[PDB]
This record gives sequence, C-alpha cells and structure tokens, in this order.
Amino acid sequence: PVPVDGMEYHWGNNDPVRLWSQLTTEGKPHGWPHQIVQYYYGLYPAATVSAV
Amino acid sequence: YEHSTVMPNVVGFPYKAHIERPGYSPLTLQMQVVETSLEPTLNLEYITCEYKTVVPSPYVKCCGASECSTKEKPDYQCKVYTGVYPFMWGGAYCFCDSENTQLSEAYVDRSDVCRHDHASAYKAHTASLKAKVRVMYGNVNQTVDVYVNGDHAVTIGGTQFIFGPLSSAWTPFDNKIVVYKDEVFNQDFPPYGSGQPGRFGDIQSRTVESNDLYANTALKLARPSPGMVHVPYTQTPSGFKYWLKEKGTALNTKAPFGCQIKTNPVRAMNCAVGNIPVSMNLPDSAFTRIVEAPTIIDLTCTVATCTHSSDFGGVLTLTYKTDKNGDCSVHSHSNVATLQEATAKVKTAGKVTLHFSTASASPSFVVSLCSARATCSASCEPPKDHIVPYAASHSNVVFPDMSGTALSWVQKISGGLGAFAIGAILVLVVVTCIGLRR
Amino acid sequence: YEHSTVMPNVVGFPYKAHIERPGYSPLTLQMQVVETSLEPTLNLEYITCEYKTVVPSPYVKCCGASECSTKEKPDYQCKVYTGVYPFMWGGAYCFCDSENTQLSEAYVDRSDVCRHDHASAYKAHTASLKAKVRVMYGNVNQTVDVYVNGDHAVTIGGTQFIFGPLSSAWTPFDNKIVVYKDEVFNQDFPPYGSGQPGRFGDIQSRTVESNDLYANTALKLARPSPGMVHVPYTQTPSGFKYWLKEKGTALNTKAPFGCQIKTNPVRAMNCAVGNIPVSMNLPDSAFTRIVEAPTIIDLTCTVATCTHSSDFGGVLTLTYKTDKNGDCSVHSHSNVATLQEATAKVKTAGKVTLHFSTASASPSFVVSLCSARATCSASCEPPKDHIVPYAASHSNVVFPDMSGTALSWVQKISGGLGAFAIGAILVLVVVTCIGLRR
Ligand SMILES: *[C@@H]1O[C@H](CO)[C@@H](O[C@@H]2O[C@H](CO)[C@@H](O[C@@H]3O[C@H](CO)[C@@H](O)[C@H](O)[C@@H]3O)[C@H](O)[C@H]2NC(C)=O)[C@H](O)[C@H]1NC(C)=O
Ligand SMILES: *[C@@H]1O[C@H](CO)[C@@H](O[C@@H]2O[C@H](CO)[C@@H](O[C@@H]3O[C@H](CO)[C@@H](O)[C@H](O)[C@@H]3O)[C@H](O)[C@H]2NC(C)=O)[C@H](O)[C@H]1NC(C)=O
Ligand SMILES: *[C@@H]1O[C@H](CO)[C@@H](O[C@@H]2O[C@H](CO)[C@@H](O[C@@H]3O[C@H](CO)[C@@H](O)[C@H](O)[C@@H]3O)[C@H](O)[C@H]2NC(C)=O)[C@H](O)[C@H]1NC(C)=O
Ligand SMILES: *[C@@H]1O[C@H](CO)[C@@H](O[C@@H]2O[C@H](CO)[C@@H](O[C@@H]3O[C@H](CO)[C@@H](O)[C@H](O)[C@@H]3O)[C@H](O)[C@H]2NC(C)=O)[C@H](O)[C@H]1NC(C)=O
Repeated sequence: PVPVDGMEYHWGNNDPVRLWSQLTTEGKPHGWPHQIVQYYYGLYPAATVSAV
Repeated sequence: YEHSTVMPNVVGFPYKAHIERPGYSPLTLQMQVVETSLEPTLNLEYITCEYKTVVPSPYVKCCGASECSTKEKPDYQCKVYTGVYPFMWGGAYCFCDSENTQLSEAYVDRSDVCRHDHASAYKAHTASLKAKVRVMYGNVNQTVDVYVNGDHAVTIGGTQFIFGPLSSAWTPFDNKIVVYKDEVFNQDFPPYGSGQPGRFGDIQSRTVESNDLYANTALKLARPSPGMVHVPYTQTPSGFKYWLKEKGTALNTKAPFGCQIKTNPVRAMNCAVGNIPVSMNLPDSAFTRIVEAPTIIDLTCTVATCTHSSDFGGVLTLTYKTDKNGDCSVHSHSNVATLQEATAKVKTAGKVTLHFSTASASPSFVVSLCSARATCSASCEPPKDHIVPYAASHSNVVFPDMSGTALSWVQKISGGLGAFAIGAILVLVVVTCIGLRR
Repeated sequence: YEHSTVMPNVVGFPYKAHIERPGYSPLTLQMQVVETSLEPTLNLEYITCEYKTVVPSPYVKCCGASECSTKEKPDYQCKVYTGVYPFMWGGAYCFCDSENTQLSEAYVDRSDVCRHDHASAYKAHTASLKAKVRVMYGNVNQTVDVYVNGDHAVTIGGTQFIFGPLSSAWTPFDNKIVVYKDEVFNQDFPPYGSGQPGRFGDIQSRTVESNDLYANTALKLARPSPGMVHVPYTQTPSGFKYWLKEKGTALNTKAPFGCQIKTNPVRAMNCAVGNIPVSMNLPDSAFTRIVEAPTIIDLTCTVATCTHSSDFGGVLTLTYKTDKNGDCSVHSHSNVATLQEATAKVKTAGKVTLHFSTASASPSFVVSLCSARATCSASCEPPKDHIVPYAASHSNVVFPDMSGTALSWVQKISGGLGAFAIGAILVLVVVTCIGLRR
C-alpha cells in the first residue's frame, strides 16, 4: 500500500526506493451535482457520505 | 528590521517568506532544509560479547589426595574426584590402584575478539536537533549548519538568523537502546549484575576495557569416565549467539515519519515532524527604496491551466501597466497555492507568467507583484498518473473556495430554502398580528 | 526469601531492618549510607577565555598609495590614511612631503594560556545518583558502591541487593551552568554567535581546540598623530576579566539541603533528600532455626532514665525468663525511638540493658527480643545543652502518646464534658417522651 504519505522498500542490496501517491480519482468535478459527489468520494470515501 | 516566521520541517520544501517594510519595496526570502539530524544523549550501561571457556589441564595426584581452593574468577567451578585410574598411550600411571585423585577446574572469560564484535546497551534521552539550511535571497546564496534550538545565531551576509526550538518533542528512541554495528534496537535489557544464562546479557562488562566481569552461564562439571583423562563439563550456550539469531526487526526498518537511523554516533536523520520557528534581523542594504522599484497599477491575474498534481502543474499570467522596467518580488499570501519563483522581471510589455502548485479542486489566493495585489481563482482537473516518485510540492490543503462550483451549488440551495423559511415566518407573523389586533 | 524496605537518604543514619521468616528466628540488618553523589548530564556549549589583540607593524608607503584588503579574521579591522609624514630617530623618511599613506591593521585572537584558564558553559539535565552503602548483619561487614536506580544488583555475602530509584526528582543545578575551576554558577549566558562586548562571552569558541572563533569587542582604529608611527586603536576591555570580579555568589555556598558542590566531574555530594527503596534476597544460611534460638517468656520493659536529646539519651531494661543462653535480635517497631544496638546477649540471669534515642516528650513503642514482645512507655525530660556539633539520631517525631500526661488531661476533660452532654440529652429525651405520651 502507498498512501499519500508514500512508502519505501528495500530489495536485496539495492538502495531503498520511495514512491508517493497523487490525489487521483474517477469522478468529475465542475460537473453535475451527482458528479461532484463522485469526485470527492474517490478521495476520502468516508467523510463525503457523512457530509452528504 | 526584526522579523519572525514559522517554517515546516520538511526536507526539500521551498519555503518563501514575504517581508514588507513600510518604507521599502517588499522582499522575498527562500529557505530550505537540506538535511536534518536528531541526536540523543547516551549513557553506556554495559557491553556484551561471546564468552570463552578456559579449561586448564587436570591435576591427577598419584597415591594421595588433593583439596579444592576457592578463587575470585568469573563463574569459577572446581571439584575433586576420588578413585580415578587414568591411562595413557603406553601405559597407565598412578600405580596405586584406587587411592588416586583428579582435580577438575574451569572458569569463563571474555572472548579474544570482544573488542571488535560487541553490542552496547545504552539509555537514550533528551534528543537534540541539528539542521543544514540553505538560505538564498537577492544576490545571496549560501548553506549554513545550524543548531535548531533558540540559542545559536548565525550570520548570513549581514543578516542574523536564530532557528527556534522544534514545535514537537517526539523522538523515536525508547528509554533503553541496544546498538550493534549499524543497527539500533528498541529493547529492554537485564540490569547489570542480574543477567540470566542463555539469553542476552549472560556475561556483562561495564566497559570494553574494564577489568571486572559478571558471568552467569551455569557451568557445571561432571565425573570423568573410567580410564580416561578429559575433564568433562556442560554449559548453556552463548547468549550473544542466541540473540543474534532471534533479535527480530530493527529500528532502521521500523521508525515512523520515514527517518533513517544511522550509527556512530546514534542519530535519526531527515525525520519530518513539527515546525521550526525562525527569527531574523536584516540590515538596511537588503531592501530597495520604493522610489527606485517600478510602480505597478491595474493588476489582473488570469489562470491559463490548472491540474492539482504534485509538481508545479498550474500556469498563471499577470497583466499590468508599468512606468519603468525593473524587478519585483512575487508572493502568494495563502498556502493553498505555492509559486515556483520569488522574483520576476517586469517590462513595459505588461505580461509575466508564473507557475504554481496546488492540491485543491478550486483554489483562491491573492498574489502580489511588488506592491500591487490581485485575486486569482481557477478550476483544476485531477491528474491521471496514479503514482510518482517525488514528494508533494504543495501544502496539501483540499477545502475549496466558497466561489467554487460545489460551494456555489450549496449556497444556491441554502438560499432557496432560507427564502422559503423567511416567507413562512412572515406569513405567520402577519397572521398572528392580525389575530391579536382583534 | 524476598524482602523490601524503604530507608532514609541521610548520611550516617543507622537504618535497621527487621526480617521475620516464619520458620526461623528474626534477623536484624544495619544499612548506612556512607556517601552519595548526584551526577548531572552535561553538554558543552562554548568556551570563553581572555582575548589578545594582535597589531602588526604599520606599512608606510612612500610617494604612493595603498588599498584596503579584506580578510577572514575574527573582528578584523583595516583602514588607509592619507597625508602621513612619519619620523624616526635618524630623520624623517618618505621624501614626499604629503603624498604618503599608512595602512593600519588589527584583529583579535584567543589568548596563549586559554588552555589552562577558561570558563565552560554547559547545559545540565537528568541527574544520576550514585551511592556507597555499608551493609552489616550477622557477622558480615563490607561497603559497596551502588548506582541508586532500579537496575543495579550487587551481592554482599550471598545476598542480592537492589537499591530502588530515589523518591524525589530534585536537582540543585539549573538548566544552564557556568563552571570555573572548582566553582559552579547558576547563570544564563548569551547564545553562541550573539555575545555582547564587555561582558561574559564577548569571544566564544566551540571547544578548546576548535579553530573557529567568534569575537565582538568593538575594536576601532584611529588616525595616527602627526609625525608618529604608532597605529592607535581602542577596544572595550575583556568581558571574561570583568566577569571574574563581578560574577557574584556561587553554588558551593548557595546550594540547598547542605550538599557540597565539586568539579571534575560536576557533582553534588551528601545531599539529604528523599527515600531509597531497597529490595533484598537472602539465602537460608543467614537465618537460624527457631529450635536453636533461645525461648523467651514473660517479657517486661522498664525505663530508668530518659532525656529527648540528639545522642542516645535513654536507658532501657528488660526482664525475662530463658531456658538457654545465646543471642537474640533487638528491634523497635515504631520510629518514635531508635535503638542503638541490633543484637543482645540473653543470659539465665534474666536482665539485659539497651540504649534508645527519642525526640518526643512521652514515647510509646513496642520492643521485641527474639520472638517476645513488650510495650514500653516513659516520661522524658528535655536536655540542657543548646547546641551540639553532631546530627540527630532520632526520626524527629514529637507527638506524644495518648496515655501521656497532656493527653491524659485532655482525655479527662473531654470525658467530663461528654458526661455532662449525655446527661443533658437523657433529661431532654425523658421529658420529650413524657410529653408525647400525654
Ligand atoms: C611408589 O609406590 C608405592 C605403592 O605402594 C607408594 O606407596 C604409597 O605411598 C603413599 C604416600 O602418601 C601412601 O598413601 C598414604 O596411605 C595411607 C593409608 O591409606 C593414608 O592414611 C595416607 O593419608 C596416605 O594417603 C600409600 O598408601 C602407599 N601405598 C601403599 C602403602 O600401598 C609410593 O608413594 C610410591 N612412590 C612414589 C610415587 O614416589
Ligand atoms: C545556490 O547555490 C547552490 C550551491 O551553493 C546551487 O546548487 C547547485 O545546484 C545545481 C542543481 O540544483 C547543481 O547542478 C548539478 O550538478 C550535477 C553535477 O553532477 C549535475 O549532475 C546535475 O544535473 C546539476 O546540473 C550545482 O552543482 C549546485 N552548485 C554547487 C554545488 O555549487 C544553487 O543552484 C544556487 N541557486 C541557484 C538559484 O542557482
Ligand atoms: C625619489 O623622490 C622623488 C621625489 O619627487 C619621487 O618622485 C615622485 O614619484 C611619484 C611616483 O611616480 C610621483 O607621484 C605621481 O604624481 C603624479 C602627479 O604629478 C600622479 O599623476 C601619479 O599617479 C603619481 O602619484 C611624484 O609626483 C614624484 N614627485 C614629484 C615631485 O613629482 C620618486 O618616486 C622617488 N624615487 C624613489 C625610487 O623613491
Ligand atoms: C566494619 O568496618 C568498619 C571499618 O573497618 C568498622 O568501623 C571501624 O570501627 C573501629 C572500631 O570498632 C574503628 O577503630 C577505632 O575508631 C575510633 C574512632 O574514634 C578511633 O579513635 C580509634 O583509634 C580506632 O581507630 C575504625 O576507625 C572504624 N572505621 C571506620 C572507617 O569508621 C566497623 O566497626 C566494622 N563493623 C563491625 C561490626 O565491627
């Protein structure tokens, strides 16, 4: 798992490598209100439901 | 000109400060934390290493008796056996058939290579932070090594800098620490003088050169077999060798906040947490008189493209009318967006471009070029790439502006409902006043 | 047989612990704290010593001019003067009358004897207590050196001793310390890189051998007098030498709880505060079986003379009946009175004598000889000497027993008042009952 904080992994003798994620999703912001909720649901899929 | 600020303790984050003196044109500094180092304070408890058992040759007394003598040696064991009849290759000596005696002796001592291969048991407390900050502004560009506590002032090009104490007091080392070569272990070791056989700390020494030694390995002697000379014994195997095979994990692969643990000295590096207050004291030669810098009027900020990604994925444009061409110091007064540059060349053409990185769907920030001001607002689309190998260049703020599409919809719906409720209130008030007037 | 106790942290106080194994005769130990040492943890900040101004010879240029050159020296100063016409014993050189220049130069440097006479500025935190205890019981003497924290076990004649952490966490050293030879001061010194001229810390060095130096002593050059070669200059006097005569007080003559401060290493010794928990583990050979111990019956305790003074100002007499003659252990089960001796010789004559020290007007305590018991009460008169040169040998308990003279008077008076109140309430209740039955 690679959260937005990122992570590092050590493989054999190689140097550790760090990988970071981006705030990417599947909805459409600046669309119909049934698409803005979709956008803010890929991000934080636990507080959007409560707020709605 | 005294100034104060607070800058994040994140390696590589391009912090820029805006200093706006009342009599001079504004200035923009750039500070960056190239490297950080967290140093604990250590008190050595003892040293452990593999033991080595010393077995002197037996003393077989022919036709007689021998007596054991006590000695002051670590884990000394001595016993006397009767009725022995040894043998050798050519014949059996001790002519007396059964009135013989063998004295078995053994004791333990620190190994030969304990000075090269040993583990130290420390107590770690009261960490001290130390950094290496790169400070650049105007025509100044230098890197300095600073102690991050409010008592080390370093002068960079005539300016005094005091980096205040770290905001938080979090350190990754427990009270007790066991160090081996280049690995640090969060472990609880037995007290000196009470180590148990077979586990870590079966033999303990206060220091690698210290003459005293506490050893407890359960060394026990046994009666030799008939017709042989061998001094048998049994002993619980080494504790340092059990420990090496069963220490488990480390701290190099377990520390929070992604900070590397290094040894000699013990130190945790690049460990992102907290904020670093900064105090300054600038001379009067850094600024420029407001008369000399250009005058900027009618500033409009328009956003070309936006994409809330990690790198600088937004392009900004400024239109203005200026009298003379020179230099300004751009800055963004909200942490929603972070510009890339701290200086722009203004020209009579009246058009400059800037790059910014943001992490919210609809940002709103106020940007200033020399003394002017402007409010920028834009709509940004998410990026497609799932994973990238560089850290975020924004402050990671997500709440959109009240003028964004989502919040515009919320405002409109709430306004409609509020108008309905106000109309109902008015109807009720009119009805009740008419009823009471009767 | 595991055991635990709590002993005062006062030097020389003869603590006696009483151990009562059910299958064996009681045992009495004696533990005395010969010496303590409160050892802080120190981090060096910088080193200050008197400075020494270096003035190279002037370079008088004849019929020409010279330019100033900048250099990286501590508090460096350089200037060029115009129109000098110097003179020497034989005459006046620089043939040109007016077109000559003289170049003045000076800078500061650390003194020659700075390695032998300097003041160190430290940070002190997290003191560590180390003690030297004398343990005597049965027939075993001996004095050991024990770290007073819950993880150092030392064995004295087969008995394992662990001296627990100190009750209090009080230290006489503030956060910041200045150490000079054999004197410690509680002082707040300027941060490195920001020392002010003329006071402590005008010049600072990170270590005795460190090459870097920071100097701020207001060195300022002046124009040479006409017809002279001297390089005049002015400079604010040394701040270290000023500090020497106006440091004020110390900590050796200022510390609380009467503990002497020493140096190399910095430590505060014999400093009476708190309590020291003690854990034990005794072998079976330390005790004597109850069958071997003499049997004591009908124990009665009488006090001949008493005087609540610092030394042992009481004499105690015990009468009993025994079957055999041997050794008993004597202990007092209350801290109001402390017995001088821990064992006594029981004889068929049926009389032993003891010495005790008390600090209350009327003490009451129970004393045991081997397994017997007896309750002792006495009336003690105050002493006559106003001042003595030795410490107190009692536990400083003043409240008398409820059976004392003063408490007897209080009890009698309160009993009379209670009888009166009870009679009143009885009369009122009788009258109320008669009235209600009407
Ligand atoms: C040469 O061989 C003879 C073998 O008989 C050795 O004679 C032995 O000498 C030892 C001297 O200590 C005798 O030991 C003693 O035995 C008595 C009785 O058991 C005991 O009470 C003493 O405390 C002591 O242990 C031993 O008995 C004796 N052997 C006999 C008499 O048969 C002789 O010592 C040898 N000479 C050498 C090795 O130079
Ligand atoms: C302010 O001064 C620092 C140095 O005091 C400048 O750091 C410079 O950083 C660049 C890249 O960030 C370095 O160039 C690199 O050189 C390596 C050599 O192998 C090359 O592989 C890289 O691709 C890159 O070209 C440069 O060496 C370094 N200068 C030094 C160390 O003296 C910094 O750039 C200065 N600020 C500005 C705005 O220029
Ligand atoms: C011997 O003594 C004579 C005495 O005059 C020295 O002559 C002087 O030389 C200096 C250096 O060349 C002259 O200074 C120059 O002045 C002109 C202005 O006239 C200026 O433009 C130059 O830049 C330079 O500063 C100086 O004028 C001249 N004396 C006179 C009266 O003109 C000579 O240098 C001495 N020689 C030695 C080897 O000491
Ligand atoms: C356990 O060991 C200590 C130290 O060896 C014993 O303390 C010592 O006690 C003897 C007397 O029993 C002291 O000798 C005399 O001391 C007086 C003191 O005024 C002096 O005037 C005499 O000239 C003579 O030296 C000795 O000084 C003393 N040592 C110390 C360091 O205090 C202790 O008595 C031993 N335990 C037992 C049960 O004996």
